[PDB]
Amino acid sequence: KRPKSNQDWWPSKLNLEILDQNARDVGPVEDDFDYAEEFQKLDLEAVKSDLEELMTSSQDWWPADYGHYGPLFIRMAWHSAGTYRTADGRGGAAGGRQRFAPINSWPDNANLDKARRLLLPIKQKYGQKISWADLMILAGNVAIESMGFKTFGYAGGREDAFEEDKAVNWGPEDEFETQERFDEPGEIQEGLGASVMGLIYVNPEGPDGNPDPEASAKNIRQTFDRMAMNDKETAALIAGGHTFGKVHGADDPEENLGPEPEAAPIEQQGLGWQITAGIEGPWTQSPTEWDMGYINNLLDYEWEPEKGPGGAWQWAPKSEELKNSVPDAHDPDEKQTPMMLTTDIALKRDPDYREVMETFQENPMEFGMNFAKAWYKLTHRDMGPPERFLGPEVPDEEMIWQDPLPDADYDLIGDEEIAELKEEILDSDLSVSQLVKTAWASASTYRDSDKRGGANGARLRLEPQKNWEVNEPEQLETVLGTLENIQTEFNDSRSDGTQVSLADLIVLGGNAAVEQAAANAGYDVEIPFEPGRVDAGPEHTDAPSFDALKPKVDGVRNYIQDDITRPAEEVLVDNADLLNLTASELTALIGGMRSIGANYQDTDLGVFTDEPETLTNDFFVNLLDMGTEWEPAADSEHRYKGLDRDTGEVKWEATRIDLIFGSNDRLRAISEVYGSADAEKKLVHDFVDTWSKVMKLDRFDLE
Amino acid sequence: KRPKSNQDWWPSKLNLEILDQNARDVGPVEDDFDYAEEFQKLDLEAVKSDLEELMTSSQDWWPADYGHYGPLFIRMAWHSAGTYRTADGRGGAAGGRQRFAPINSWPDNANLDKARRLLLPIKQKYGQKISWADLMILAGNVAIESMGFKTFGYAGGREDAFEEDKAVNWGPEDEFETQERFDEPGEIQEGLGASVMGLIYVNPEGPDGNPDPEASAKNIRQTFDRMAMNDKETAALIAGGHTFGKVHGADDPEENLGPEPEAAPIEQQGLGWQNKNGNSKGGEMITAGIEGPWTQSPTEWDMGYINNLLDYEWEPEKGPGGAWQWAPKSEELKNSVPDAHDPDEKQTPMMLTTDIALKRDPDYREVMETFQENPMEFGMNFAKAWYKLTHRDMGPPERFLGPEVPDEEMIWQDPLPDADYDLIGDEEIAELKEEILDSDLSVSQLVKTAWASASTYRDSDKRGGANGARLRLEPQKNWEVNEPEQLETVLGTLENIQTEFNDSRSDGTQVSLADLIVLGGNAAVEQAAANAGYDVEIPFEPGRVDAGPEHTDAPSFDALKPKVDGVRNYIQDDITRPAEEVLVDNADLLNLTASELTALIGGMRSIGANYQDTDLGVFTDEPETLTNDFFVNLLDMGTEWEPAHRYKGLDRDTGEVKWEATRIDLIFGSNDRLRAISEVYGSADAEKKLVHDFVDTWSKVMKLDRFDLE
Ligand code: HEM
Ligand code: HEM
Ligand SMILES: O=C(NO)c1ccccc1O
Ligand SMILES: O=C(NO)c1ccccc1O
Repeated sequence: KRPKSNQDWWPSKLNLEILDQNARDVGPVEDDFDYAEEFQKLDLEAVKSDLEELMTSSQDWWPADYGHYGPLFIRMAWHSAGTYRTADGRGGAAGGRQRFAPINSWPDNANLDKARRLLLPIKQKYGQKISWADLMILAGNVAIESMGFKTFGYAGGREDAFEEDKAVNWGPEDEFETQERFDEPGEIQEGLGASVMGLIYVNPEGPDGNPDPEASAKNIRQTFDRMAMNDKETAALIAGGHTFGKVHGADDPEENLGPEPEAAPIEQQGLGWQITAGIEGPWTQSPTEWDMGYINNLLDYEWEPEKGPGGAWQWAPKSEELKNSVPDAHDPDEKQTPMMLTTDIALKRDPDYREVMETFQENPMEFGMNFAKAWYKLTHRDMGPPERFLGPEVPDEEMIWQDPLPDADYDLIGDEEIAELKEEILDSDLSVSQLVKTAWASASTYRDSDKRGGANGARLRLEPQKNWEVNEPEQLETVLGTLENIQTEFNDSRSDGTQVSLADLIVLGGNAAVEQAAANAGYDVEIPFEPGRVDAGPEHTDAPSFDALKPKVDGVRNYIQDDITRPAEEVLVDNADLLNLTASELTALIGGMRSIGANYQDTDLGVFTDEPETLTNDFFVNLLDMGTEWEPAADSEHRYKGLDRDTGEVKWEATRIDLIFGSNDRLRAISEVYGSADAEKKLVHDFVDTWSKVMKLDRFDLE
Repeated sequence: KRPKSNQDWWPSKLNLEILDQNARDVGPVEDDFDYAEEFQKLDLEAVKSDLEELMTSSQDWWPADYGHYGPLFIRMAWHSAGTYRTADGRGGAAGGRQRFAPINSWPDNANLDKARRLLLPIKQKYGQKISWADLMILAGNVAIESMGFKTFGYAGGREDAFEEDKAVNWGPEDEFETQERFDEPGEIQEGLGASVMGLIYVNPEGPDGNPDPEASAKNIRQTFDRMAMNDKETAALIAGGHTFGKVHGADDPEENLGPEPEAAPIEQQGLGWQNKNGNSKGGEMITAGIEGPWTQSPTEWDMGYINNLLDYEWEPEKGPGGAWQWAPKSEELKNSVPDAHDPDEKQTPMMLTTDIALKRDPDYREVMETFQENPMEFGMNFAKAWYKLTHRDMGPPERFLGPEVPDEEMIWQDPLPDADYDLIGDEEIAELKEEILDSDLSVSQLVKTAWASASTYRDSDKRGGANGARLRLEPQKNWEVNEPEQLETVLGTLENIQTEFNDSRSDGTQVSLADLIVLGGNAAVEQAAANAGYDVEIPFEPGRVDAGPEHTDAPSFDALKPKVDGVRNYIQDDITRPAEEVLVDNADLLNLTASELTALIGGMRSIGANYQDTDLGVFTDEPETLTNDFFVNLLDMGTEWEPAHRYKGLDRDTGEVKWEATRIDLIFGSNDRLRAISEVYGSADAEKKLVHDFVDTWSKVMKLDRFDLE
């Protein structure tokens, strides 16, 4: 018997369960587990040696193609990191969530359950010293290296998750291997980096199953772009990956494939699918060796469409010299002919991709360099700054996509200087509101999904953040200019090697403002402050890549972009999850911010108080007062007005962001707590703890 | 774009989320929040004073019928506690989950959103000193008391939840007011206290909407019984409750009813059912579909309902909407009742099929007759039933808080006698512990006995547990799963040890069989761990007493009889739900997280505490030793499993003979989340971790019913 909660009845229901995942770390590992220090005890070279042995250790329950598991593990690794989307930074190898449903049962992940199982003995051998996440990427690397290609490098540090990431919308499809997110090649549903559900990037047979290489290329380009890869990286990755292995399909899988892992019998112990997708054949003459075979086969010969016995589309070589030029995967006394997918032909038919592939063939070294770099990025893009990259194989070179941070070449401020700076900030002409908005704009770009954003680095002062509409550029410049004057003033007055960064000052200023707002309400609060943040420069900032962090809805500032799809409150919850907030923390934060008044354009939306810049629970008290009736504003699709029953007296204006806390059942229970006559101090303390939490999200230093 | 989980793709998936709920306590309230401690500060009478005032303080947005909210609050309280099922003890007002979906949106709870909103000002005034759950029940009490009827009392102590309970599978039907749980009135599905999902007990118009009083009575008796109420109680509650208020519905019972709370526009702020006849518009109020009061004085306590029911004849009728109701056949009642809003208008009393059932049914009739001839007996059984109804899931007397708690401890409360002696000290606990290990009892015996004792506890209605040692009493001493003959042997030895100890004290120190049972289990686990090379000191908290048959309602404890027990690998060969689904359900009653459950099962298998000493899931060569052998062997890819709820584990090579297990053991290597946990405990560096986790889980289960010291 399976219960039908309020998530299966009404679609327009907020999914607060995603925030509940932040209130607890499920799993048997101690809640204070420090994976980093455990990984440091790991003999990485010994793990690689075991993986090397495993590569050619064909098991009977699942014999290795060509006597080598390398290709299978590369696909495995690529699938693990392939779900990444720049829109929210979700997906990616980070937590090894591929091991859980629904991802572990997608059609495109067929038989990856076998690959992972082959690694079980190694995982058990090293235990907590190496995560599944790290181990899967490491297997990919060893496969590539064992087959003749030295990788760019490798870093451990990916902590294992013990449940699926519920906060991930994979698409509007109720079915797998089918799509309903695009009509024209190059216009898929915004955000998602895949053109088809259950699929990773695009349809292997071509757009909508049609063998149109040119149209496929447009989808490939758009989707890889949403996975943070450009033309050169994309071409290098596809060509590089398909230099190895083959496609599996001895007939039609739609009629020769078994129950996916999640639907398989208990006796199958987590394994399922016991022909993956009709298409059959290798790309090159030597599927287990790094060479120029893929590029040569594609460019040097003409290819044409062909429907296999399963009805699936693949491409065959017009030539006859390539006929039976490839040994069979399991039958020695047999041969096979190289094949190509519509997505491979796309790389030759598209003018831009063709130019890249021609240069690659012309300069084999350039192909290697691009594949190496792209493979390293693909598998480490969601690990955050260099500080999180661990182990002896971490490259000495830091890549710009890691959003690097410089070293603090000076002594850090102490308790005395911290109080001094705090005092001078509040004594300046900066208001509590300016300080809070600036600190929020600096810290709120952080996302726990791929660990990008955050106040460290003070990139708020650089492009593109300094000019984002939501940050109100003109007003932002005033606050940053003033804090920069304070920084100069402090640094020049130091008698020793002590200095303060602008990154720290912005956060210190926010803390001071919150402390001041609480003092105005009669509460004495001291927010813990941790110095050490540094200021990153433009040369170490990939401006365009930060566009992904630009918010469409910002609850704290009551900001809603003019053209959004889903309800404002849905985006708000999605955004709250990126900041690792629970439902109560999200509520305390919004409610308290409204009493302060930190709205974009300084509007009074949701500011249900007559004493601005005073941290109280007035937001809740007034929101819950039945003496007020709410109604949509005439000729306004964002604003709502609170009128006080039916007397008409217009008191208060608000958006859906504010009203959801009095409408959603669970949020209303939290609001009723904060809106009680004995909860003001409780709200103040919860608001401060949440503010402090957000300010320290990118401080992986202390862990 | 709603991110579907996995239930939409694989409906028969394990609902582990119910266990994740035990891993954390969502909500703003502090981690170490002690509601009991807060309620104790509350000025109860002051709250009752404000509620009494509220009863007649009509609010513009939802005026009180007859100028009194009393009836509405009684229904509200009735609905808060009416979802209780004895099968799992879930439901009931305990956590006030009525405020959350999907319950707050059941057609049955129409406009109860308005009732709760009316109490919001009072909730804000007293804050955490009184929970929504306690406040809703109190409002019901005050309503009854303010209308002329005195209650048996009231007790606080219901802590508020901040999310719905993902555990209660309210109904198999994927739609409201529809049922696939019964074809013939009286044979409703097993595990439900309602005849139709979305409903509390039965259909007001009769089974499947047919005005059949006889069949209706059969469903009423069955559903109420599943909610722990007998004929007398059932009739008292229905008659007592319908003595007040009226039904709402002068138009179509399915037309004016606006969107449910969960679907209402954001500006409505949680209030739904935009009915064209309930909020504000002087006149006819509507909720259900039938219209008209039961008595002529809807806001006064009297014999009106019973008198009006038995003294006159009633006939079925398709009112305004097709909804069945019963009207009098005499003109003596025509226009005899004042309108709910317009006193210048007259209204005629009506009856529901469920009301007539109390007349048409022979057993119920004898009750109603006795009631009419003995008002005192009617009001008395109503008071008792109302008290039990609203306090059924509160647990033992120790949890009943406040100045209005009846001095009388009810048998249904699973009473516990006080300790009339001094508690044993750290030195005696050591001597007794050693003496236990020096007897002829094995580790398996001591572990199985301690488990059978503490495993009856369920967090739902706070019933069961090791305290009281009811394992030695009926009916537990004879439950098949406890292996009576074998249990008796163990109880005999421990009792002798109890007799010798007590009769050797040079003061007033004594030990209970209950404490020795738990102490014996701790010693056995400690020994098993020692047999594995680990030194552990399981915390022990003396104080458990021995309850007698006088403190035990035997028939009621049968509800705690397990159909499946993972720890002992016991599976009743006649269950409908998969074994693993029941295992997770039971694990949730023990407040376990997925990891705690996994550690507990794995550890128990290494010790070998199976029912009938079978080798099911016992993947180890060193029985009575606490290791991670269960996981190491479970993850062995060299084994191929196949059906025998038994399965056979075969070695990949050749044919041969190997392991055997049940779905309970195999699910830990099949389900994705459980397998991930199993992989941790089955790793080379996790044996000690598993031992420590097992011990911590064992200790937790052993003290689940310890409220006596909170
Ligand atoms: C436009 C994007 C892509 C498409 C449509 C595509 C698709 C496909 C298909 C249909 C298969 C066969 C699955 C099977 O064995 O039955 C396969 C496999 C394979 N793929 Fe891709 N792929 C993409 C990109 C990539 C990239 C970026 C890499 C890694 C850098 C990679 C690496 C591999 C490897 C090594 C294999 C062969 C595995 C084996 O023999 O077992 N793929 N691909
Ligand atoms: C066989 C079980 C029962 C059935 C089918 C049923 C029936 C119904 C229906 C259809 C309504 C009208 C809802 C509306 O339009 O306002 C109502 C209300 C009412 N019920 Fe019951 N009921 C049962 C029992 C009980 C019990 C056990 C109690 C409490 C001791 C109770 C208490 C009340 C009160 C006080 C009202 C009137 C609410 C008012 O004026 O606002 N009920 N019931
Ligand atoms: O996209 C794939 N791999 O990258 C894929 C693999 C197997 C079957 C269908 C697919 O779409
Ligand atoms: O009990 C009820 N109201 O109090 C009730 C109301 C509607 C349908 C079924 C029911 O049991």
